[PDB]
Amino acid sequence: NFMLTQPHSVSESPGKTVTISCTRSSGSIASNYVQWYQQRPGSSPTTVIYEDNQRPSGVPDRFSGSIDSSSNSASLTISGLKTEDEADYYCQSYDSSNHVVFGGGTKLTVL
Repeated sequence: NFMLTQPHSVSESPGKTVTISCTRSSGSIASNYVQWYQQRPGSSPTTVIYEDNQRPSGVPDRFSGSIDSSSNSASLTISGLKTEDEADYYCQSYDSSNHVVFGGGTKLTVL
């Protein structure tokens, strides 16, 4: 069984840039696909990026999916932060051998 270590909780001022990092206890990221999810009370989970590339037209591209050839962890940049980005973050990963996992539970608060 693998794990997903990511920032516990953090808050940023509206208008700043936020970057989320998701690491697998396996050290495999630039090797496997990563996904970003958002969830908050009064709503339902909405995949904002898939294949750590896929950018839906619906959700603002304000999210950035990227990886390092290091293979240490996966790193996104989110530009244009606002009360809109306010919410919790969750990320899922999967290799070639299926086995889908979910984690990266972080509480983002926009001051």
